[PDB]
Amino acid sequence: SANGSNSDADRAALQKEVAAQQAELTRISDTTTFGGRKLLDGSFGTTSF
Amino acid sequence: SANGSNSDADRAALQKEVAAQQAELTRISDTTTFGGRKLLDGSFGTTSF
Repeated sequence: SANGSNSDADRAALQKEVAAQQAELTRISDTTTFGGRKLLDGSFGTTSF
Repeated sequence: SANGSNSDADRAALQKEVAAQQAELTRISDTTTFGGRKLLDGSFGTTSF
Protein backbone atom coordinates (compact mmCIF):
# COMPACT_ATOMS: atom_id res chain seq x y z
CA SER A 1 0.00 0.00 0.00
CA ALA A 2 2.94 2.25 -0.54
CA ASN A 3 1.27 1.92 -3.98
CA GLY A 4 4.37 2.88 -5.90
CA SER A 5 3.94 5.76 -3.43
CA ASN A 6 0.90 7.07 -5.19
CA SER A 7 0.76 4.97 -8.40
CA ASP A 8 -1.59 2.23 -7.28
CA ALA A 9 -4.89 4.14 -7.36
CA ASP A 10 -6.44 0.75 -6.69
CA ARG A 11 -5.38 0.78 -3.15
CA ALA A 12 -9.18 1.02 -2.97
CA ALA A 13 -9.25 -2.66 -3.85
CA LEU A 14 -6.48 -3.22 -1.32
CA GLN A 15 -8.60 -1.39 1.23
CA LYS A 16 -11.38 -3.86 0.51
CA GLU A 17 -8.85 -6.68 0.81
CA VAL A 18 -7.81 -5.26 4.18
CA ALA A 19 -11.42 -5.00 5.34
CA ALA A 20 -11.97 -8.65 4.47
CA GLN A 21 -8.95 -9.73 6.49
CA GLN A 22 -10.06 -7.50 9.33
CA ALA A 23 -13.36 -9.34 9.34
CA GLU A 24 -11.41 -12.60 9.56
CA LEU A 25 -9.87 -11.47 12.80
CA THR A 26 -13.44 -11.35 14.07
CA ARG A 27 -14.50 -14.71 12.65
CA ILE A 28 -11.48 -16.54 14.03
CA SER A 29 -12.01 -14.53 17.18
CA ASP A 30 -15.48 -16.07 17.36
CA THR A 31 -16.14 -19.70 16.19
CA THR A 32 -13.81 -21.40 18.71
CA THR A 33 -16.63 -22.64 20.94
CA PHE A 34 -14.87 -25.26 22.96
CA GLY A 35 -17.74 -25.42 25.42
CA GLY A 36 -20.14 -22.87 24.06
CA ARG A 37 -17.84 -20.63 26.13
CA LYS A 38 -15.35 -20.01 23.41
CA LEU A 39 -11.64 -19.48 23.81
CA LEU A 40 -10.33 -16.02 23.35
CA ASP A 41 -12.70 -13.36 22.02
CA GLY A 42 -14.65 -10.91 24.11
CA SER A 43 -14.22 -12.07 27.69
CA PHE A 44 -12.70 -15.35 28.77
CA GLY A 45 -12.42 -15.68 32.52
CA THR A 46 -8.92 -17.07 33.13
CA THR A 47 -9.73 -20.63 34.08
CA SER A 48 -7.77 -23.05 36.29
CA PHE A 49 -7.21 -26.66 35.13
CA SER B 1 -16.24 -31.14 38.46
CA ALA B 2 -13.25 -28.96 37.88
CA ASN B 3 -15.00 -29.20 34.48
CA GLY B 4 -11.92 -28.30 32.51
CA SER B 5 -12.23 -25.44 35.02
CA ASN B 6 -15.27 -24.03 33.33
CA SER B 7 -15.53 -26.08 30.10
CA ASP B 8 -17.93 -28.78 31.25
CA ALA B 9 -21.17 -26.79 31.26
CA ASP B 10 -22.79 -30.15 31.92
CA ARG B 11 -21.67 -30.18 35.43
CA ALA B 12 -25.46 -29.86 35.70
CA ALA B 13 -25.63 -33.52 34.77
CA LEU B 14 -22.83 -34.17 37.24
CA GLN B 15 -24.85 -32.32 39.86
CA LYS B 16 -27.70 -34.71 39.17
CA GLU B 17 -25.23 -37.60 39.38
CA VAL B 18 -24.09 -36.25 42.74
CA ALA B 19 -27.67 -35.91 43.98
CA ALA B 20 -28.33 -39.53 43.08
CA GLN B 21 -25.30 -40.72 45.02
CA GLN B 22 -26.29 -38.49 47.91
CA ALA B 23 -29.64 -40.25 47.97
CA GLU B 24 -27.76 -43.56 48.11
CA LEU B 25 -26.13 -42.51 51.33
CA THR B 26 -29.67 -42.31 52.68
CA ARG B 27 -30.84 -45.63 51.24
CA ILE B 28 -27.84 -47.55 52.54
CA SER B 29 -28.25 -45.56 55.72
CA ASP B 30 -31.75 -47.02 55.95
CA THR B 31 -32.53 -50.62 54.76
CA THR B 32 -30.20 -52.41 57.20
CA THR B 33 -33.00 -53.60 59.49
CA PHE B 34 -31.26 -56.29 61.44
CA GLY B 35 -34.09 -56.41 63.95
CA GLY B 36 -36.45 -53.78 62.67
CA ARG B 37 -34.04 -51.63 64.72
CA LYS B 38 -31.60 -51.04 61.95
CA LEU B 39 -27.87 -50.61 62.29
CA LEU B 40 -26.48 -47.18 61.83
CA ASP B 41 -28.81 -44.44 60.59
CA GLY B 42 -30.65 -41.97 62.74
CA SER B 43 -30.18 -43.18 66.30
CA PHE B 44 -28.72 -46.51 67.31
CA GLY B 45 -28.38 -46.89 71.05
CA THR B 46 -24.90 -48.37 71.57
CA THR B 47 -25.78 -51.93 72.50
CA SER B 48 -23.83 -54.42 74.64
CA PHE B 49 -23.39 -58.03 73.42
